[PDB]
Amino acid sequence: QRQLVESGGGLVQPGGSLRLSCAASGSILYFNRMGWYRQAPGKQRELVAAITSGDSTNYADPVKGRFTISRDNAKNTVYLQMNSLKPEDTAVYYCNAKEKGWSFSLYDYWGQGTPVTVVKLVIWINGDKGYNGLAEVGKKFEKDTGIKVTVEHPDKLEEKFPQVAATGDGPDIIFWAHDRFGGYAQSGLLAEITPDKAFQDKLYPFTWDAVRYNGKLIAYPIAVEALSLIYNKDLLPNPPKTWEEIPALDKELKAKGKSALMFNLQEPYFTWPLIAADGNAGAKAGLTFLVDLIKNKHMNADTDYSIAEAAFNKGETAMTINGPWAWSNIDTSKVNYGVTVLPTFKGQPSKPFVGVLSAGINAASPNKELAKEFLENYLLTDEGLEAVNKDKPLGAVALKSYEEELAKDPRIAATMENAQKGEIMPNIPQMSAFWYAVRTAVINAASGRQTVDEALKDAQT
Ligand SMILES: OC[C@H]1O[C@H](O[C@H]2[C@H](O)[C@@H](O)[C@@H](O)O[C@@H]2CO)[C@H](O)[C@@H](O)[C@@H]1O
Repeated sequence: QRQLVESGGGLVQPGGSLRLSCAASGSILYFNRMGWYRQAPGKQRELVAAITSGDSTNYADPVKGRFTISRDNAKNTVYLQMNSLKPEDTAVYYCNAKEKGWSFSLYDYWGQGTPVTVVKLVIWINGDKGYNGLAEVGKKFEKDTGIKVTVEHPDKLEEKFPQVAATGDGPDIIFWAHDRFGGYAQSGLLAEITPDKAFQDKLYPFTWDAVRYNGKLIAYPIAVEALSLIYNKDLLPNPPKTWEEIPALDKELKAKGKSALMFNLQEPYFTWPLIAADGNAGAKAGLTFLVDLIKNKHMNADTDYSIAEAAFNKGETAMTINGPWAWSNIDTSKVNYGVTVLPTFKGQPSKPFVGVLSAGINAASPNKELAKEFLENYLLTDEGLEAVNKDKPLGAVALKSYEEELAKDPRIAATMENAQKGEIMPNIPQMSAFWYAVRTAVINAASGRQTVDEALKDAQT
């Protein structure tokens, strides 16, 4: 009897190649047609290619241009060279031979089947974090397993993720502070995390609470973040302990062609500490001072992340407000910088919002157990968090083993000093609408459209 035996089925990266071969126990000269069919999980039989005894090859539109069907009558084998592979190609590939016997009737022959998996582990993390370091962890993952790990940093990913992941494929894992994850959890865009006790015990029990929505773990905690006052020790050795003495320092510094403080005023995360310093009366008091700085021409109206970072790094401003991640770019510049407590306002301290960088698995991903492996056994490790921290600092990492190395850093001490004066963000689904209401309120008052009293009116609604 005639029997078809397929081979060449394995895992590859999108763009890579695979050569399937289907050998028979008889002469291919007797077969009229030979061809390859594919069946993905829970789908119908799909013909990809075929070759007739008359040497004419036909293909399907998806594989056309990428796959070629070859035949070797010596080796009694038909071949499918698959090049420039994609995740859509993934399926169990089957070989097929049709034989017209001496009489009118024919004989269809089939084989065992060969599995072909085109897998890619794609990660979404903000461009202000250590993505090159996260890629080095990803490169160590592909060495030990064989799965490609591409790291992406698209703009507005906090609001691009729920639109793309809901409809399209999106990423396998999403990295963002824990506050945005309650909205993703309510919407049903995140798979429930089920980590073993041994792994759970490696991180601080307080970090696991931040990534918990309605008694379910929705992400893996990476590190604790908190804004701090970064200052040039050469332009300013004894920096301000209070916000109210900055205008005086700016008058002193503008005479020498320098600014006192430049920080991102567009994003409300950076203005919120001053706004929530006293408290309402505390928000009105806090925002009026911020408006007075711009009204007195001390701070520019459209001060964004790029022109504030560049200004501090160039040595044009004496101070700036930024997180752990920002230190690597200052180290690169020739600036003798210092990280310290945020200035006090009306005697009380500025209360920043404490974020917990967390990795959540996308609910609409087929690579859930592969991402768990990556997050647990490779990223959340002493070696994995080191590779990320040396690119761009993570902040006070959630990993228990790092406690001594974090306690040796003068800047992590200033970050924890500000984190204690601040408070952790509630993960609730309303955070998105809240953050939008504060973002608009600050921009309107900064530019000069709405009054400080009318800003809190529209924001409280
Ligand atoms: O600005 C509002 C924005 O603030 C926080 O985002 C931070 C993020 O947590 C940090 O890790 C860093 O990337 O900067 C972001 C601000 O530029 C909140 O997490 C986010 O919800 C909110 O939109």
